[PDB]
Amino acid sequence: LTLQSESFQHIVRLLNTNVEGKRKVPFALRMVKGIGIRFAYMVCKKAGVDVERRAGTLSPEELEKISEVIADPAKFKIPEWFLNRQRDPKTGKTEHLTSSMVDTRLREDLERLRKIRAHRGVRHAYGLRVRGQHTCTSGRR
Amino acid sequence: SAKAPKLFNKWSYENLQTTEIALNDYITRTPTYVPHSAGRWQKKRFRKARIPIVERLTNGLMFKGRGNGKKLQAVRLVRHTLEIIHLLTDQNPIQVVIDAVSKGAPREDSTRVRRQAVDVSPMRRVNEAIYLMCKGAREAAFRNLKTLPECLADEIVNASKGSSNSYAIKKKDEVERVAKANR
Amino acid sequence: HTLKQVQTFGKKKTAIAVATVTKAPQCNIRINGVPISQILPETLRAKIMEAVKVVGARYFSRLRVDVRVRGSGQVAQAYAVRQAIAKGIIAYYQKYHNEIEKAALKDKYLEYDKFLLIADPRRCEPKKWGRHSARTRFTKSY
Amino acid sequence: PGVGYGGLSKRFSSKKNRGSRPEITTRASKGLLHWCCKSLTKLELLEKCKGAGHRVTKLGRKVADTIAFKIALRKMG
Amino acid sequence: QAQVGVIIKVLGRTGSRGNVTQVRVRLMANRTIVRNVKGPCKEGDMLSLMETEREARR
Amino acid sequence: QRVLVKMTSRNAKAVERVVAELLEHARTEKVEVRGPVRLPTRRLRITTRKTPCGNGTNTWDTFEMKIYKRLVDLRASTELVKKITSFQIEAGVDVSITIP
Amino acid sequence: GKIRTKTVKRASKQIVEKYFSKLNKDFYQNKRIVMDVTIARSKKLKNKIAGYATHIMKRLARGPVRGISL
Amino acid sequence: REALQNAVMFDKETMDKLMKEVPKYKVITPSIISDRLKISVALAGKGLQHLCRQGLIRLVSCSSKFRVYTRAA
RNA sequence: UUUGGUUGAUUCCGUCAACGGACGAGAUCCAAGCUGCCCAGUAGGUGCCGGGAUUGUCCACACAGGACAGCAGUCCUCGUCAUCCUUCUUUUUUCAGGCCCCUUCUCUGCGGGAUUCCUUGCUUUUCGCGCAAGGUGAGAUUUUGGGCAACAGCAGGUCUGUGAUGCUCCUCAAUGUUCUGGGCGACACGCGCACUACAAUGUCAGUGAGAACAAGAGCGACGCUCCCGCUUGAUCAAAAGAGCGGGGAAACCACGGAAUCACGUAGACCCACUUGGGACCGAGUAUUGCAAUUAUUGGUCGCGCAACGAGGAAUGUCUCGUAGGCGCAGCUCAUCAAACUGUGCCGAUUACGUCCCU
Ligand SMILES: [K+]
Ligand SMILES: [K+]
Ligand SMILES: [K+]
Ligand SMILES: [K+]
Ligand SMILES: [K+]
Ligand SMILES: [Mg+2]
Ligand SMILES: [Mg+2]
Ligand SMILES: [Mg+2]
Ligand SMILES: [Mg+2]
Ligand SMILES: [Mg+2]
Ligand SMILES: [Mg+2]
Ligand SMILES: [Mg+2]
Ligand SMILES: [Mg+2]
Ligand code: NA
Ligand code: NA
Repeated sequence: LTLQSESFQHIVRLLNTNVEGKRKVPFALRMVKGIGIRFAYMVCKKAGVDVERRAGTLSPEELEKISEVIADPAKFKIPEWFLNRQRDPKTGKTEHLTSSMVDTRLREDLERLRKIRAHRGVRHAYGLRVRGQHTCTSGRR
Repeated sequence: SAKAPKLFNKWSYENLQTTEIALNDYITRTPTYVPHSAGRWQKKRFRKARIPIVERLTNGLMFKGRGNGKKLQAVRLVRHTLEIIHLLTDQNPIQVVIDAVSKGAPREDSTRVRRQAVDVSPMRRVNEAIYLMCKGAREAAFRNLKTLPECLADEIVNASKGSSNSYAIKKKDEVERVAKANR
Repeated sequence: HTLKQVQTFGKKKTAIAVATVTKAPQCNIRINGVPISQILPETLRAKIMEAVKVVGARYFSRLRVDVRVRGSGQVAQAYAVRQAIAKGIIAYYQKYHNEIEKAALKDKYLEYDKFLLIADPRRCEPKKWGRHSARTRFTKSY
Repeated sequence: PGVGYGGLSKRFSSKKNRGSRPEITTRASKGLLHWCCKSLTKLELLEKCKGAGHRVTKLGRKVADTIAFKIALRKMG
Repeated sequence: QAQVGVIIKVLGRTGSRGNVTQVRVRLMANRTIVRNVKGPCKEGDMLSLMETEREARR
Repeated sequence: QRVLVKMTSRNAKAVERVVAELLEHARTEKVEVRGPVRLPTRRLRITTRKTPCGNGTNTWDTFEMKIYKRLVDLRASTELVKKITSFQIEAGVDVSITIP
Repeated sequence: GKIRTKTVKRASKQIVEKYFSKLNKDFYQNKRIVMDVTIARSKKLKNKIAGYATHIMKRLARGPVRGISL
Repeated sequence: REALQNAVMFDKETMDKLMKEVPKYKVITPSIISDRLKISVALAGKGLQHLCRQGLIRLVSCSSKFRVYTRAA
């Protein structure tokens, strides 16, 4: 019920993504690739940001705090079973991918399977379903 | 001792009249406490005319597939509607409902027999008034900021006043105009 | 000092409500252990309270009413409780009172709602093969 | 009295949305209710029945009824 | 405006589909007409006729 | 509760005659009996398609089996129970004796 | 409909012929007599037979009936 | 028909409108207020509760989802 | 065996070159709704005694706090004897229960109950057979739902049910039989039937009360083998794993805490392909199985920028505890239900007609 200030920004630039300022903080962070609804609530809790504020009226100090949590979730006591990319097939490390590293890593996975000519790699290259679905009547593009 | 029932313990049935004498025998004003009776009103042909008038309005609010069978929710929607009606008109809400029902359906209609103009029985006039008012409110509240109880209150108040902003009144004029121009 | 007590029942769909009415220091109505005026849906509280307001509270002066309900959904259970209380006050006036007062109470109940004293006989209809329900048939294609 | 974790999981259940499939009823997780009963036991408001299950102690019954009298007196300031 | 009349006698269903009924109605100075009615009706009902210059074929 | 006699059958008339005549033997000796108890009757159901090949309108058959159970309680000495229940049983009735 | 079949009508005529005395115009007393002197199995049939017999007794009290011949 | 374009926080112009002109209406509802002043329905509900606490309007009908107010007068 | 009235009815009345008979319809059978005997240590109840908990001269009355029973302190002196709640497992004189009595509610094998019975009005001149509205009633018209169902047929289906079967084909590198591995599902497209949606009469997160039908254990590995509960795992996710027990099923699960539902929750969101919708896809895990790749299944975090904002011509089902909506059990089953067979819960609008289309 407080008055809107001059510094309210309708567009918030965060992790190379345009985030709407009219949304609540957990549901504005979800616009970043790699952050869902469940992950966005945990990031706000660990960063000390109240979840009942709007995405605008977020000071630069709070934005740097949110970026630190996203970069290194394990430092802030986020369990390993809560992250995507839990055991990299190439490096064996547990991380969390965000902000177009999701797309780069997905592209690498497809090329890895195609190089050794696995069945899943073959079906990806042909543009077909890969999870055992029937294709007689489903797709119909 | 026992006092007369009041609807939602707030509105009395003491002074209620039907100006339209044609529909007097088909609008039922027996006092009740709540619009919920769970009776067998469809066993005989004309038995449904004795359902209390507010309960007839409640029964018309559970129509679509997602609304079918939800009587308790419809009772809550009607309860808030009556409070808005009382504030808008400063009269007894039950009286305003009766006036809307008595003025919301056409008296002349056209039937395929070339089409011919015929007259409408009192039972159908009461049935059609409730049907048209509920449909007008349901369609107005879809994909809208306004809530359902406000749409129903506005529809009922306009119909009682005879205004053309009501969905029921606009439909009534068009049907009667066609019947006149027909024959 | 002798105990005055009766026991009646009411039914609706598959719900059975048993009410015991006894002479007590003060009137008290409890349904499944929670007092009336605490029944959360006010619509259903008004339905059950009809068994008292229709005849008047001066007939329930010093009577304790304890009701146990088992067997169906919430709405059908409220209509069973409503019937058990109304029949309980009639039974308590048939015995320990005379016929003139019992007849006066009964006619007030009957002129308001028949189902306060007479059970509704409707029940679910069985399902038959080749139908999705009691009456809905399978879709034809041509 | 005498209810266990499996009985409590029945009390706190709900319905689960499964996408393009029909919905289904799902019970609450037993592990969390095990934690909640452990917290109440440390406060000494709960105890284990001789046969099976849990029940309130004399202190637990006293605490619950003390709160109820507060609400009846409208001391919810 | 409209005039009120009382149904005295129901004559029968009319039309191929049987959705119209023919009745005899008395006006409110002892004038009797025959009209076509849409909807369920019985003896003693009241109608609001827009004109009374009219008659239904039998 | 010294001896419990449980009788079960698919024939209603047969199970009633066995119970009635067992009560006759107990009364003729004057041994106390807790009256016969009619336990709930059970129906076994099987529904199958009528056709052997799967052609035509999908019609079904419903088959049912009813099982009747009766319980009689006796409070009598050891050798007295065998004398009471020594009689022969009709066909299709199963009698069991249990000591709780 | 509530038409009485020929099996009901034939039995009622036989009963009135044989037991005209001790029958009256009350369904409930006539029903007790019918159950006493009838061998059939259906209870529904016996109710219908007693009903039509009571109908005949009412007709006989005002004039002769073509099929009775007392 | 374009977009509603409703604000999510109060401004100096709309706050004074809420304190001065809203307490004059006969029927007050969050959806009604959200239309006269271009604000979200959630923000309107919080503002009306603030007015009720101040004593300028009185609650008429209350439920978990629907609230109806009117001028205190 | 026609015609005239009547009935769902070749159902009845009357008439009659026909008279007597058989089937089918009706009756019989199963289930539901109201009741009589009988009945319980596997169903339940009052009454005392014991044990445990709250307990108020007045005032005080949620932060913004209302409407709705009881009242010996009111009313116009009469009327009150006595404040409420629990006692599951368990078996013990306390590890908290013990006693004496009853059959309203539950269980069910034979029975009762309904008949156009009563009234009024219609009904081929009368009559007769009947009809409509009301009454009596738990129930008022085939009581309500099923099951059974004649005589004539169809080149309808099944030789993929059988140690049902005629001719005919193969028959020791076999069309017999078994083992290993594939396929039955493969995808530019056309069609039938379902499930999920397009949001505010909503989505998400909490709190409250609350059903019925049912099911369950002896080859290959010393009993066991099926279905469950209580603890523990636990000084830290789900999913697991492990101890201790119960049930042959009115004795366990179980006082069977289903989902629609409700909440004055002073909850979050606010008309946007948006916290609507969840297709598609990536990465880690546990379980079933001799074997999981062409993902068996469950659970976790990501993707949501996939359509979809109510659907042209055409078209399906349905008249009362029904339509629609909501879940649950059985079945198939080592592991899998968007299917079918049943069951309960919430619960309407319209008609009580006609021969216009079929
Ligand atoms: K089909
Ligand atoms: K052959
Ligand atoms: K296939
Ligand atoms: K096809
Ligand atoms: K199938
Ligand atoms: Mg879904
Ligand atoms: Mg669904
Ligand atoms: Mg011939
Ligand atoms: Mg006919
Ligand atoms: Mg969603
Ligand atoms: Mg998940
Ligand atoms: Mg997922
Ligand atoms: Mg989205
Ligand atoms: Na298809
Ligand atoms: Na949904």
